[PDB]
Order: sequence, then structure tokens, then C-alpha cells
Amino acid sequence: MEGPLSVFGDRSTGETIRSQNVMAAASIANIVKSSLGPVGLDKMLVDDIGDVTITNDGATILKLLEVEHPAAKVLCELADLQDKEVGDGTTSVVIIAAELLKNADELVKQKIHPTSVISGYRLACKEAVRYINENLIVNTDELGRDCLINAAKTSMSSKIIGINGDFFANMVVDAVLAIKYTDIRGQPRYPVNSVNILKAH
Amino acid sequence: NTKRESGRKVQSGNINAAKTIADIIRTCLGPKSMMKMLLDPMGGIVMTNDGNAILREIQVQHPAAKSMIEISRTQDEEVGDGTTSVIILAGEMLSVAEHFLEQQMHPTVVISAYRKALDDMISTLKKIS
Amino acid sequence: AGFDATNILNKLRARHAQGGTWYGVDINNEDIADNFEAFVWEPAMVRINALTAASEAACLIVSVDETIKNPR
Amino acid sequence: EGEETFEAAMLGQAEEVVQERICDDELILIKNTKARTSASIILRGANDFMCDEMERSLHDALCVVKRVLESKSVVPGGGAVEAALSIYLENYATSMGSREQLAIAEFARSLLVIPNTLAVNAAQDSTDLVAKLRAFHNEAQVNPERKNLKWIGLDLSNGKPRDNKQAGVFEPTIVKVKSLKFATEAAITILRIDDLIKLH
Amino acid sequence: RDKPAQIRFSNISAAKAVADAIRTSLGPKGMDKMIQDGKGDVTITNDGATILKQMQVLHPAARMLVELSKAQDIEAGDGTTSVVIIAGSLLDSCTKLLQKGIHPTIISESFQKALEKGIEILTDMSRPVELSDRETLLNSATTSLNSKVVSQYSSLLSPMSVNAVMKVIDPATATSVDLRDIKIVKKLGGTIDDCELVEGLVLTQKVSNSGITRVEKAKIGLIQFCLSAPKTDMDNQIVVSDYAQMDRVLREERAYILNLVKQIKKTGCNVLLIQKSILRDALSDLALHFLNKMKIMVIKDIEREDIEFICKTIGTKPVAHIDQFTADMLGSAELAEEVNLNGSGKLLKITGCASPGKTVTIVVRGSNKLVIEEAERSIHDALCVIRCLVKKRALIAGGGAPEIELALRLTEYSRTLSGMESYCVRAFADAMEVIPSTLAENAGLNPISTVTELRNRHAQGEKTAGINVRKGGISNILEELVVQPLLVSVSALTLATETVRSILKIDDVVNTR
Repeated sequence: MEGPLSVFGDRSTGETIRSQNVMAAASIANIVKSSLGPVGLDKMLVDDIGDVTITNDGATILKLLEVEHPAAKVLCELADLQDKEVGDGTTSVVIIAAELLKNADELVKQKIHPTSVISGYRLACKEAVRYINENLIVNTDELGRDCLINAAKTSMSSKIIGINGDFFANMVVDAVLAIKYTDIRGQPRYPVNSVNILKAH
Repeated sequence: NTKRESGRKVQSGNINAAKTIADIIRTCLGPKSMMKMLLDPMGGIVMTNDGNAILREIQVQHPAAKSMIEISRTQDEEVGDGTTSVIILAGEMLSVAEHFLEQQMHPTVVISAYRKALDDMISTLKKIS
Repeated sequence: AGFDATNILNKLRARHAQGGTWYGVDINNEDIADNFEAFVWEPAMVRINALTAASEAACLIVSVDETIKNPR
Repeated sequence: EGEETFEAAMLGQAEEVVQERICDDELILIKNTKARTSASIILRGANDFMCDEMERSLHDALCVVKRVLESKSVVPGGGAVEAALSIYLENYATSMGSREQLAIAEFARSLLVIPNTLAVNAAQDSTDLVAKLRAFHNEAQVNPERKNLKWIGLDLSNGKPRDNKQAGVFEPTIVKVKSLKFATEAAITILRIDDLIKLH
Repeated sequence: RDKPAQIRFSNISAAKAVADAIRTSLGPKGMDKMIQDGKGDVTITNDGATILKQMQVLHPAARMLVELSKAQDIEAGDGTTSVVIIAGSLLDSCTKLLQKGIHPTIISESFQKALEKGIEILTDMSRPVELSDRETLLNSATTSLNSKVVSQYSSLLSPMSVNAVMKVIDPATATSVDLRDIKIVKKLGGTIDDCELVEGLVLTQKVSNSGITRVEKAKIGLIQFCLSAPKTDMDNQIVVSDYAQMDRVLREERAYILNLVKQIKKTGCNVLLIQKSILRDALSDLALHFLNKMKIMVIKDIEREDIEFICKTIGTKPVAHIDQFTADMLGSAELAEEVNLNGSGKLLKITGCASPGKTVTIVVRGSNKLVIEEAERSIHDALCVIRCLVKKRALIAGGGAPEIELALRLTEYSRTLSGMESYCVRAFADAMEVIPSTLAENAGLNPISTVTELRNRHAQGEKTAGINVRKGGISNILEELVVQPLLVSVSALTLATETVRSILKIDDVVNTR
């Protein structure tokens, strides 16, 4: 809806609404870019009128965020998909698409045929997945040199509680192995909340 | 719906409320004590050394003014007093650094400073306590 | 030459990537190809000249948002 | 009822059942539970504050450890995974040719934005980060490997790439491969119209 | 008056105008359309076929196209966007030649000889396949089950799309295979792999509960009568001022009917389809309790579909009140079968019934109408595709790609017509090749490279070849797995032909008041 409007229902009729949608969608996608990560600045976001939510989690916000656009629908949708999917990438999935929805459709009409355009993302969305799954190069709790202790330490070392990675490096090693709950379908994984974790000031 | 906001515009409105919150009570606070008057829409005077009164009684400025009466009641519960202190201290601490540091532009190195002064508080307090 | 430069440029990019001799558009033919081989032929120095001319023309001005103008 | 029948089938089996009070906290300790191996770690803080720190810092490894139990392939947290992918696929654009040449770069060149924003959020910003990330990756270093003369990792909380190769602050390949598929779908999803119209 | 001038444009305009923004079609083009009406009501729209049927248009020649949209559906089921998109193409030729001052009747004359020339060259480029040959029935339906809803399910539906026909198809080449022929009935529950070809006349209906007949040898009922009972069709001797009198009238009701429901069964009835209307309430529901207890299927206020098919395929007539018994005009039934798959849905399966040599039934099943319609919409065109092959054989490419072959070939005959219409016949012979380009339409920037490339390369496909608009790239479009029956587009021509021609016939001033 831009320019003199003879039509309703998000008709800027084409590239206008396309742009207006990439205006729409990205205008949602920006909350995350700053909210990305915990160091990502939280946003105090009114839920109704006096009900404020403070969230740097995007798809959590995108559930607060309400859908006034087809752009607004799907990003809330797809991020809330990724949200209920995991919770890791709720923020993340929101950022790049605003550019990715700023890009391919421009080629999609530059189609010899419209299909080959997004596949430039797709086999690349593969080519990365290949390269991604190829990565053990960082993020290893699969093995450390002392195995999980150092990895749990490197975890605790990447954090600060204060002095850490010492009994806590060890403590992570316990927690999973402390859990004999065998996750279904032969999963060698132990729910970390199934641990009895007790606390002393 | 679909919405986004920016930075100092949202940051200054904090001070804009936070300052005014911090203002008259610092003349009211301490042995020097003043009346913070409210003109009711009804036309009546409400004269306080307490900010929360005039705050609660009137239009709520959303970002800062909604925040402090809470931390006031947070503080009002803690030792029983010092709502006036918290609301003036924060807006005070929120003012000169921010734009200065936000023209230097950074949230975080400001954040660590809140603790160190709060820590430089603790020790010399309990030293000179 | 009445072409789409992009996919012209695209492949010739790849065809300077997977290629890399002269592959490039030829308006004379109205095609693309190795252009030196297409005999698209100009000395090098005129390149360097335009290069030096172009790269220098900008850099000065980008260093200027500050321009004084006086009738006096 | 109090007269309800009772049997020995309700007896729990431990080596000993002891109750130890410490820190001014006491529990009923079931020592060496004989039905299943059982363990409980008791945190020690300086205050109740310290424990929420250790507990969740643990929880960083913990869930990841389990998530690494969920995925052997475990990929660097932070956009340093993308800063590689934002180039290798940007390269994987050109030689592809034509429109996906156009497109695969659009893919990769846009992979750059996560690290910029994130470190901007951590005030580690862009050029430095994106330099450091892709200073690691080379032509000499094209390979995920496991080894770092290309450090493909990025600490999220730091916003600057660091030495943590083992940490539970990084995400496995589980949470990663998806949002690629997700985000591009959004570029796909909006497209889908045939015959733009209006109803009245 | 200048009104016939101004309005004939306004006719062409708002006709073409709406129709022009209507081309996003054929592939993930543009960006999704969320419609919020002039009354401000949110709709989310896409995939213009529905949109063509969704289409809500002010102005009449715009309303002409919603018709024209639906016109292609039953004629083909394929290329409904086609007849809608090309509608502007005739509307194009109008003004330009109306500008030219060509008398619009000449332009109106220009449509038929063209429509005479045009559909022929499509038949001239048409690709022959059969109406009864399960493979030719498969492939056309296959490509029409490839991009349609279900494919994995179509692997079941494609043969049923075919298998339904060999029943329906009358021997060899025959005018055959209507929508009345394959009986398409949704069934609640199951899935699409539960969707199955259920032969003959199978009446989907709501039968009260169970304890019903699943048992063989129905007398399938059509009943216009009430069981004549206290509080049903027969006088109540008991007036109610009292709770002893009010409890009395239902007892005499329910105690009476129990005889007729068995007598209803005594005809051999495992079905009586109630009159769709009410004689008072018509048949009391207290009656319908015991009708089904004797295993007689009852749908009270029966849906329209069963009444006809049972009077049509089965050929059932109403029967006398079972106090009079019946005329044995209950149609042929060897079964009343009410199946719950997923545990869902109530049904009447009639096999051992009169059938024309047509009326195969497909019972479309799914956990919801989604899964149901998933199969349904796909199999239906796959039928309608095969239906087109039946109604008109051979083939053409999908998505107006063959129209460009026509445009080249036709324009010559347009040219060599050298008549007053030939100009118009040339002008509109050139209004075809736009259609693949114009479907590309809405998506993007740095834009325009492929438009005439969506054209030229076909024109440089000789007259035999061009880009595949479905699959991509140049081939011989007519069979690429870019295909629709020859019948499909030759109608789109005819359909859009007189519609636009009617616009040329708009003169003076008309609003009926």
C-alpha cells in the first residue's frame, strides 16, 4: 500500500509491494540483528498496552510481533517454525532472509525460468550444509584431550561464573553420565535436567 | 504487529523521564526538603517530597517512568526507604555518560562501569562504614 | 550489442574463473569470447592510464565532503 | 490410611543411607543406589547468586554435550562458520556461472551479516571480526579440517572469535543446517503468488 | 454519444486492467498476495487458479472473466489462467485496431476465422495420444499430477484417474468422460492411500450412527413418505395438557414406528433415502433410530447428490409408504456399505446396481478435507485431463508455449489473409507469444533480460520449438512433460473469443433499471 491507492489488501501491485514487503519483512528482521545473542541488546516490548516484554529472542518476539503483512506473516511464521523447531536460530533465521528476500526474487523474474534462481541459494543451502556438517573444527564436546572435562571447562572457560571449569568441567561430565535415562531410539544422550542439581551459597 | 525502533531516540526518552524523575526530589531529599506539587486535572495541589506519589498520580511516561516506581517499590521494600534515591541515582547515572559514551557509541563498556562504581561503592562504604 | 550483460558477464566471470584468458563480450560480433582472440585489441598502457585516471579521480573526491565556495 | 498394609517391596537399596548437613543445608543421601547408578552434584556458591551462574554455565556445556551426543558433527558457533561460507560460496558463485553465480553470491555475501550484527551487539562490530574470521580462512585454508590456521569459530558472548574449540557455547550442526533451509524458504515463501488480485 | 467510445474502452479497460495484474501465473513468481477487501477483510491469496475463482471484480467485463475463468475449468480443468491471461490479448487487439478505426465487427469478424485458423494450427502442432490407453491417460495426467497437489498419492490416483475412465469411457473413441461420469465423492477419514476407486454408483451420505447395514442385498431406498405414526404421519389421539398426556404422545409414537422400520426392512431394504424435504418433520428422528436398527441407511433431508445418482445411475424411484409397502421401484442394490476408515465417515456403497456403462465412483478419503482435497483436486484434473483427451485427442504443451508456435505460423495466414480482418488477424496472431513472457512477470529487478528471450528463442525454435515454461529451457514444448491436452487451449481461445467480441458489441448506454 504505497502511492495513490485504488486497491486494498497490501497491493502496491508488484515491485512496490515486493519492496514494501521487503520493507515490511526486514522491518521485523531488524529487532533480531541487535537482539542477536544475550549480549544482543534486549528490547522492552509492550505486549498489549502496559504489558512490556523484554526479549532479545527474535521468534519469541515474533510471537509478540503480530502479522500485518504477508511478509509479516511468514517471518513470524518461519522463525516461530525454527523457534518451536529448536530455540537456537530463532533470532538467527530472521536476519539474513531480509536480505535473501531482498535478493532472489529480483532474479526470480530475471528468470529464464523462475526455478534456477532460488536453487542458487538451495544447492548453496546444501553446499553450506555439506561444509557445515564437515565442521568438527570448533564446538567439540565430542572429544577434548581430557575429553568432556576440558570441553566442559572450555565451555565454563568460555563463560565466567567466577572461578570455573574446575569442579564444573568435571560436573558436566557427571551430569549426563549421572543420567541413566536412555533417550528413545538408542540415543546415547542423557537429559541434563534429569540431573539432580543442588546448590549451596 | 510489524515494528522497529532505534537507540538514542529510545535512550534519551529514558533520561527525558528519568531526569525529571530525578529533579525536584534531590531538592526534596535530605535535610533540604521541598514540595513536589502536582496540579490535578481536577486542579488540586499535591505536594510531596516523594516522587512516586506525583508519578503514580499522573500520566505514565512509558520507558523510564514506568520502570522506576517499580524499582522504587523494589527499594521501598528493601530497607523501607530510598525510592527517592534510586530514581534520582539511576537517571543521574543515565545522563552524562550515555550520550557521551553513545556518541562514542557502546552499550557494554558502560555496563561494566555500573558495577565498578557500585563496587567502588561497596568497599569504601564498608571501609568507611 | 543487444545482450543481457549479467549472464554475459556471469559466465565470462566464470569463464574468466573456469576460463581466464580473454573471455568477454564482443559487440563487433555481437557475442562473447576471448576478446584478444576475438582480436579486441588495444594497448595496455591506455588501460593503466584510464585505471590511474579512474582510481585517482574518485579517491580525491571521496576525501572531500568539505568544499569551500566563495564569490570572493 | 494408617492401618493400610505395608511390605518390603518399597525398600530402597543403597550402600548406606546417610544425611549430611553442610553449608547449613542437609539432605537425605542415598549412597550407592543399587537399582540404578545415580548421582547428584551439589553446587557451592559464595551466595545463592553464584550458583545460578555455575549452574547455567554448566548448562551451556550440558545441553551442548547432550546436543553433541545428538550430533557428532558439531560446527563452530558464531558467524565465523559463515564468514568462510560467505566467501567459499561467494567463490562457489562465480565459477557456477549465470544466475546462480548471481545467486550463490547473494547467498554467501549475505552470510556476512550475522557476525557483523552479533559483534556489533557485543560491540566487537564488523571489519575487525569479519577480518579476523576470514583472515583465518585463506585460499591456503579452504578446508573445514579440525585445525586452526583457519579458526572458523566465533564466541557468541565475546562477539569476537576466540580460542574455544571445545566450548558448550557453540551450536552443533543440528540447529545450523536448518535455518539455512528456513531463511531461504522465507525468500521462497513470499514469492508464491500466481495472479495478483484483489477481492471486494 | 461518446459514451460507447468511452465505455468500450472502460469495458476493455477494467476487463483487461484487472486481467493484466492477473498475470503472475505459472511458477513461483512475484510475491504472495494477502487480500483485505474494500470492506477490510483479510484474505491471503496465491496460485491464481483459485484467485481466478476467488476473483471479485467491479465492472462487468471484468466480471466477464470470472465467468471466463470458470469457463476453462469444466471445459478443461487446465489452463484457466490461460484463457484469463489471453483475455487481455484479444482486448489488446481491440483498441489498437479500434484506434485504427477498424470497425469492431470486422475485429469481431477477425476473431472467428482466427479462432478457425488458430485452434487448427494448435491441432496441427498437436501431439496425438489416446483416450483409453492407460499410458497416454497416465502421462498427460502424470504431468497434470506432477505439478498438481499430490504426486506420491497420484501414483495411486493417476491409475485411478485412468482406471475410473476405462469404465466411464465408452468403447474406443467416444464422446465421454464428463464430471457426472466419474463420481467424485469425499469420504471423511482415511488418507489418500485410503482414497480408492470405488466402482459404480457409490453414494456418500450421512447415515445415522451404526447397528446399520453393512450387509449385502440392500433394497436401496428412495422414500418420499413418512412412517405414519403418532407424531409422525398419523393422528395423535392424545392431546397434551398434562405430563401424563405429554409422556403419552411420544410413547405411542415410538412404540408404533418400530413396526414400520422392520416393514421398511421387509422390502429387503438396507437403504431408504428419505425425501430431502419434510412432510411435517418428514420422518421423525425417533423413527430413524429404529430404521437403522433394522439396518436401513437413512440420511434425513438427503443431500442432492445421492437423490440424482440413485435416480440416475442406480435409477431408483420413490416408493409407497411401507403401510402400503413399496412398489419395488427401489433401485438395484446388492449392498449398503457404511465404512469407517480412520474410524471416520459414514457411507453408502452400492455395487450390484444399474449403471450406464459410466458413473465410476471415486471415494476421496483423508484424515481431513486437506488430505481429501489433496487427492481430489489432483485426480479431478487428471480425470479432466484424460477427459480432454477423450473429448479432444492429441496434446499441446503446458502453459501456452505452443501458442507461440501458432503465433509464428498463424501470423503468416493472418498476413496472407490480406483482408480487413487479416490486419486484426495479424495483430492478434502476435498477441499470443506474450503469454509465457507475461507469466514471468512479477518477481524482480535489473529486470528485463528474458522478456523477448521468453519470445525470440521460441521464434528461433523454428515453428516447432521454444522454451519450456513449466520445466524450463527450450525443447519441443508439445511433449516435454510440459503438456496439456489439445482440447485445453483451443477452448481458451474459443472461450475468450466471444467474450472479448461481446465487448466490441457494447454500444450506446446500458444499466438496467
